[PDB]
Amino acid sequence: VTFKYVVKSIAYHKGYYASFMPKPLFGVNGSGMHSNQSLFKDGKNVFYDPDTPTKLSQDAMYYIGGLLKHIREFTAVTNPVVNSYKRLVPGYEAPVYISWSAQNRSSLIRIPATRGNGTRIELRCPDPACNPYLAFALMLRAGLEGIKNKIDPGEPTNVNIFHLSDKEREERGIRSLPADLKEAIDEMKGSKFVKEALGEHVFSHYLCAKEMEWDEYKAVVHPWELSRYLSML
Amino acid sequence: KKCTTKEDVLEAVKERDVKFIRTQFTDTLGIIKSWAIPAEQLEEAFENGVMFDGSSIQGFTRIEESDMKLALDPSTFRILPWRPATGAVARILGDVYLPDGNPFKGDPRYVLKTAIKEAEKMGFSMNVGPELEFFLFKLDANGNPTTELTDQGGYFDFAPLDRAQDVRRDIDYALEHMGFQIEASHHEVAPSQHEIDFRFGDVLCTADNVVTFKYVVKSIAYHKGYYASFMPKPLFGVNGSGMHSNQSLFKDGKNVFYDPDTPTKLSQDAMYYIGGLLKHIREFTAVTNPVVNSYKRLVPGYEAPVYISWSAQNRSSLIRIPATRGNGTRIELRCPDPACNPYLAFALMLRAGLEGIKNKIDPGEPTNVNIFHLSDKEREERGIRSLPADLKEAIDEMKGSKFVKEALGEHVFSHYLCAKEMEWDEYKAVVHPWELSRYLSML
Amino acid sequence: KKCTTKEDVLEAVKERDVKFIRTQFTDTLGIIKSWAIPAEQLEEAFENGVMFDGSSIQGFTRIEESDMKLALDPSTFRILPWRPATGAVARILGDVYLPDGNPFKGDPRYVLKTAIKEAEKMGFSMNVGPELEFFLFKLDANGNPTTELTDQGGYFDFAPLDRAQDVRRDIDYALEHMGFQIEASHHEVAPSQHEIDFRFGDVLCTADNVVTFKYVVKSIAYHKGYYASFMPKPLFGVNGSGMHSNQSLFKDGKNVFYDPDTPTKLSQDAMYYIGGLLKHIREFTAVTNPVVNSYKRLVPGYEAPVYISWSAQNRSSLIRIPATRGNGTRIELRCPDPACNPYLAFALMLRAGLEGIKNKIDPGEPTNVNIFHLSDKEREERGIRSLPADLKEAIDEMKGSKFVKEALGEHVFSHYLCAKEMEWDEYKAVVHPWELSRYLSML
Ligand SMILES: [Mg+2]
Ligand SMILES: [Mg+2]
Repeated sequence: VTFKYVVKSIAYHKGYYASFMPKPLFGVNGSGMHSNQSLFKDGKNVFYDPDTPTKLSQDAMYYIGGLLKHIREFTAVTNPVVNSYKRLVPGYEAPVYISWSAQNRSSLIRIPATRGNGTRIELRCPDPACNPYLAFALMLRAGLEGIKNKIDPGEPTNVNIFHLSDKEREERGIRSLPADLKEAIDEMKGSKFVKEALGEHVFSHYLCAKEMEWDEYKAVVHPWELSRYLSML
Repeated sequence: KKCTTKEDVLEAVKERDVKFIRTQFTDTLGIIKSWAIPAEQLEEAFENGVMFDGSSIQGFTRIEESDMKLALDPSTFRILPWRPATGAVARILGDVYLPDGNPFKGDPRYVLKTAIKEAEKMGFSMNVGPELEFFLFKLDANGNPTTELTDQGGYFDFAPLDRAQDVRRDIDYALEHMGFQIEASHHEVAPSQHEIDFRFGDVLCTADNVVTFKYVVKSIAYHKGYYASFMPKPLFGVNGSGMHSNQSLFKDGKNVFYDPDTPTKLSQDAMYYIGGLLKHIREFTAVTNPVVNSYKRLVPGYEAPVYISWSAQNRSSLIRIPATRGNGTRIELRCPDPACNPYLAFALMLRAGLEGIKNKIDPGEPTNVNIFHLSDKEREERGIRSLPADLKEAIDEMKGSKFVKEALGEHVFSHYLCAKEMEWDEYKAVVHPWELSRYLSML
Repeated sequence: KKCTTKEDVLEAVKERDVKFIRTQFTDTLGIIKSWAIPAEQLEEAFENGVMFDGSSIQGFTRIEESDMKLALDPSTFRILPWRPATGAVARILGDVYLPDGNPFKGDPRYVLKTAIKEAEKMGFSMNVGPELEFFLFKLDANGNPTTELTDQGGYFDFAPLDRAQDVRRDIDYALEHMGFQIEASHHEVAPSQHEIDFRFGDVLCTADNVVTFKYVVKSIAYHKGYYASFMPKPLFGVNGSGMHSNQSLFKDGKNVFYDPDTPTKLSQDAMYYIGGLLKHIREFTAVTNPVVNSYKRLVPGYEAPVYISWSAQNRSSLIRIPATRGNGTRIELRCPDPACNPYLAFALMLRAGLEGIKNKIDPGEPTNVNIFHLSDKEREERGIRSLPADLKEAIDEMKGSKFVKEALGEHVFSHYLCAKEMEWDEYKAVVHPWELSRYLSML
């Protein structure tokens, strides 16, 4: 939170402007906020396991399993503005499919090759417009639920998902993130886990604010429509 | 002084109050890549190295992120020649290692190191002194680069004399302040074109200096209001910018090329070395001339060579032997341009020359006449080959070259071709304004 | 009506009050050449012919004046479709003769006539109906041609509907007034692109009509405030303009391609005719695509074919056989563009086709799949060749083809190559603005 307004203030006094929009320009990569995370018990990392072929503990598998199960529900928190879903489109570094991998980078959850005390898990969905307090809290709560319930994360996806076909994705059972803000709200609105974690007061207030914001956006006539339709029709 | 140990590097940072350390490395295509490190992190970085996204090395054709570790080299530490009010700034180089500990074979620096090691097997070491040429244009009101000239001077002219003169002097002083030990600097044939010459040194050290030289000059021009460009041919009708490479092989501390007993004062090895270069120069021309614009410079009518020949007095030859003898004996190759990757270019030059020495390749009779003034029948009669006309032709030659793939390694070979192939395909489908001015009214 | 004799031509001139007569002929490179003659001189011209500078036929590579005599052909008389206040205007064609009386072999029209005689020796005659495509741009304030679109319509769209609609209708009416017998006219895929289909008629008459068609349309557009362009690719990212050619061979008044007893309703001769075209198409590609801009259109991803194949249902194939059968059986070649010379293009197409029939060349299996979707290994496995990538490559192919030299004659062959060679050399040394946008800042 401090970093955001410190950078913005410096740019003004030097004559420039720093922006945190998830996608300010079309045709170029967007701005994201990946979140490396690790869990420590008794002063030691719990993800690292020297006795496993992947050097990852059983808890780390469950932690990833919990994240994958619930990531669809609280996607609105990690991507809170309408512009956030212009970044989540196929063809860039942004992930739009729910998968985890070790060597692939297009996966939603990436495990860096670093091991030992530096073992970490990277989630690539959030963008800087998100609220760090809410995003991290849900990210922690989702992982713990997976550990508590021993959710199996399934097989990793080492292939390029974007190159696969829809039948292949259907055969492999690969889900996708919500396409737009309205779809995300519908998912997050029936999720009892999100409501329990965020509390009743924050849950209701967050939904109403986003709901009003989407309704205003859905009724605007963008200049792109005029260029394509004014002369044709 | 010269810093050799990490303790010396740390002492210098504390002494001169360096706040930021910038790594330095180049991708496959020759672009300079770097990132910043706070001064406090330096001590830990020396002990364990830095983890970074190494997919940037593979160019702009990267698909998947891959992690590998960079280990800093204290012997390459140096301080950039500008003093911000905050504090001093310094740069450093290093080696790239995969997580399993094996060195990454896709690093252009590693390619040159293997070539040096190959020469060491035969007991040779090479010294390179390159001649870099660049332009100095004006900036628009928005600070974007333009092609506005700064003076209409000529060859070796005492130009410029306006405030741009101070800008040129600042570049020379800054390079000297870094310890490059420049030999000479002068105006070039084209307007607003300048040339800077380097002293001989170890090829690895020279290659690093060339990379550092490029962004040092560019940074100075911006802060003075000008722009320095390294395009092989930014303007039509004037000479282009090239990077000639004077080179020599040293064995047992003495020059191999020099031979007092021969009439030309050149050793038998030098003849073989030239023969090896002539045989293979056509194959790796794409490396020395990587961009499309490089072949707008390789056209007849200027100092740029377009025919494969060597001479002692003629200048139009691709390979020229300067009249200097003794320890100064050298061989100058005039094909490369500043847009080339110095690591890849020098490595291929060394490997190609060594192969000629091993195989006793005869360079043939030198051409002491003007090849351009000759006719096609004469060139066919004399068997004078020509360099590839366009980037696509160069790629086709390079692609089937077994020797090039062996020298550069499989990973670099495949990645380099794909990046160039995509670049050419984009260019070939454009409708340039020259066509409109010629065909719109006619047809 | 139809004018046959010089007496009929003179009677028509007096009756309709034609004040000026314009000769019409084309040079080697396809430019339209003409000069004016007063109506009174017409009677003398028919008696003895007109002396004129014959060095204009050799293109812009002319060096020395040379005199040849043009003998007017009364059967080609026609009246231009505009009515100046002073009086009517008419055009006429004729043959070129050397002073000693021998016909001039450098005339593109004479090249086609020789090809017809060669076909007539086998008893065949050809009918050709081409499909010409062109753009319609706006003029600037100074009347110079530009490239602003007049509408954003699509394929077969009912566009334009503004005042440009009347201009489009005027072109159709003027051509009909000439007696062109237009088949159909419609909008094309690219914005402001239109296509006109000619009536399926005799090859010699068609070639003259195509030449007449070009300047008739251009003149109309100017007087209405617009500009008509025939560039093979005036805009990037949209379809180019091509001139597909449908041809058929007739013997004894019957089509020879149609065979009711075959599964494909195609005769054995038609298979050989296609086989001859496929074998030699690479050699004379420069004739069908004579300008540099032509090869910007020949890129994958559009309607233009870039692979040598023939098919019955596919469209990307170079040679397409329409589903029509019987007397209307025809073969469509999709490589040519409107910038080509109709006389040279048709003559080579005839000579190549006959050579296949004479030698019984097998056309091979048709390609019914999308070639662009296949891989390079598949194309290599299937043995699918590709058209020349750029004008320089086409010249190299066409410069060694002995068949092209034999068909076009020594004089036309040498002159055509030199003119194209000089044009390419000028283009290859230009620094296009696209290079500056990509390389000025990066390097
Ligand atoms: Mg020089
Ligand atoms: Mg069409």
